[PDB]
Amino acid sequence: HHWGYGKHNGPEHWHKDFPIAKGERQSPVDIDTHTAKYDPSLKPLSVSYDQATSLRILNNGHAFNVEFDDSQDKAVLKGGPLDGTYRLIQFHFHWGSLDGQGSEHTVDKKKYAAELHLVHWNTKYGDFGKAVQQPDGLAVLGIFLKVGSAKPGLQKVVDVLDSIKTKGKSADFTNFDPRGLLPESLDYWTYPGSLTTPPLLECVTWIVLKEPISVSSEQVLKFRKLNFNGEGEPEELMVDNWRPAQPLKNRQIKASFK
Ligand SMILES: NS(=O)(=O)c1ccc(NC(=O)N2CC(=O)N3CCc4ccccc4[C@@H]3C2)cc1
Ligand SMILES: [Zn+2]
Repeated sequence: HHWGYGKHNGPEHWHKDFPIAKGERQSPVDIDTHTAKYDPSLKPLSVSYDQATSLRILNNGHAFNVEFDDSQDKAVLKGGPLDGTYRLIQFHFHWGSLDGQGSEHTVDKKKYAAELHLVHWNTKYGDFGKAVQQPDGLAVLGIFLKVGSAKPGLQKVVDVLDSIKTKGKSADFTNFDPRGLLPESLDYWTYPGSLTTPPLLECVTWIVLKEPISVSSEQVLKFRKLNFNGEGEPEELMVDNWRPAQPLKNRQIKASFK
């Protein structure tokens, strides 16, 4: 009886196995744009993905992950609110059953159709597993998706999804350039939070871009053909794999922009 996104094992149940679910710095949150304050001290944000080396794409039963070779300093996030260098390890998405829902963060209570999470770990902790035990261990770059024009740089991901339909399937996925998933502007909001899935560790500096990317209805419809189940098990479509907004508690959301 494992955690998931069903009626019986969804986000409102997670606190029984993961009591930190009711903690002081849980994610995602609603971003109240009028209450976020411009912080002129944030340093410029630096996304350096030219040398990123993708390895594989995996259906883990909760989302699909594009994983990167993080054995050297190639693809790094620095600057913004961050002290030091954070290395890209994987990206994944959260999405809805309908275009009106799917994002984890919300903006003035608006839900986007999906949200991209580019996950990075702080190199001062040596490995990912050590980093997630630290309050500044991870930096996750979050990018909203809206439905409209296709995102050409997403299509290579869309086209491999038929080969990883069910939980536990993986496929080779080399030479994918995650710069093709970024919007034009790097304006962002930032706050201290958590993983949005169990174990819900409070180790993340969240950096949420203000500008959504546009993807086509056909691209997101292909996300919604994935399965939560394993092969040979009753089919359950992988949709609504998002945690709703959590209490902000004693936190301030900072804006990089006026
Ligand atoms: N929704 S979110 O952005 O808040 C979020 C939620 C969970 C994770 N975890 C992650 O990307 N994992 C978990 C992990 O232990 N390893 C173990 C080490 C290892 C090694 C290679 C590739 C991936 C991994 C994964 C990475 C991160 C972010
Ligand atoms: Zn995520």
